Amino acid sequence: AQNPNCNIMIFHPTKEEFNDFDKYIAYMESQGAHRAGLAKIIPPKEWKARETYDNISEILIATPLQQVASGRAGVFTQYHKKKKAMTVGEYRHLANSKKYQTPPHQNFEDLERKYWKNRIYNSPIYGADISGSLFDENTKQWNLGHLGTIQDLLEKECGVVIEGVNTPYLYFGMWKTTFAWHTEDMDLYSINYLHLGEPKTWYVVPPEHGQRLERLARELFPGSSRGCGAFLRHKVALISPTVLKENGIPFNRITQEAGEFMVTFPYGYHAGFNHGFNCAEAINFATPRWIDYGKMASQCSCGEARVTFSMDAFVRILQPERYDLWKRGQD
Ligand SMILES: O=C(O)CNC(=O)C(=O)O
Ligand SMILES: [Mg+2]
Ligand code: NI
Ligand SMILES: [Zn+2]
Repeated sequence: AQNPNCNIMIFHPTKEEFNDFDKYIAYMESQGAHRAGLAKIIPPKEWKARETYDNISEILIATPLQQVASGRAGVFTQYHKKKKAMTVGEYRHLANSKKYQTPPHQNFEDLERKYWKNRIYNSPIYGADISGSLFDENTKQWNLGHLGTIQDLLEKECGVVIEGVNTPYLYFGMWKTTFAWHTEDMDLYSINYLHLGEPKTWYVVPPEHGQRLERLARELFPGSSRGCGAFLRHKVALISPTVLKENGIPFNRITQEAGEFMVTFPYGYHAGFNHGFNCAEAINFATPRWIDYGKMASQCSCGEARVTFSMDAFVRILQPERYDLWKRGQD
């Protein structure tokens, strides 16, 4: 069995290997990359996402989100308070302001220590989940707006034609902006490209050990767990690496820098934070190996999770027994 310790693997494809996206995902899995839940892919030196980032300031962040924490430094939830619209140029200036800027630090490890010590005492503002793309239309390799769609994959594997669409999302971050512990919708893969700016630190639990994280979360968030049998679908809970280690939960960590891709694998729980002003692009995708994870994905039916239109068909076809309850939680 390849990668039996479930280490995060880093790949350096050549320009020739960068042509066929599906083939390269299958290659990484042949080497055991999925066992970690997360892999890094460093593009060949010949590749670029677009020519420059000099002309992005007029993108609108319609609903910036202030991420307010509750709890203790290593075990907390966050809620998202909506703020007034602002442009990317306005948001960048805000991120660089004395109130929000990255503090002085020695290295990524010192910054990680400061994040976990101090995150709860501040409320950073995140431009998340903005439909759009920063890949040039002429970028033919690993262009996250030109991937094969999940509806086409389901149709190819299972023969059923379904409605829905699959488009990318932009994320504008600042110091301490935080992504809570989650797997993807329907336990899909994700791919994330860090277009510019400061790094993103990731934490990940191997898919084969995801239920260990779920059991700890039920212990640590006991009211939330009574409210919903899949409350991590709400994407609000944080647990630090120190708490994970104290409770014996297997995990790994890695820092993504600008110009790098990350892939999350089906049922790979992940969480993390941004180091300073940055912009990432991400999208969900599927492969044939995903189908069995999709069929077994947990679902929130309490009303909190609310998701896109396009997830309807996935539940309806893959999980018909669960469909009626889940759809009620969507309405
Ligand atoms: O970058 C973020 O805030 C969160 N991204 C992801 O969870 C992802 O790409 O799967
Ligand atoms: Mg612009
Ligand atoms: Ni994710
Ligand atoms: Zn729920």
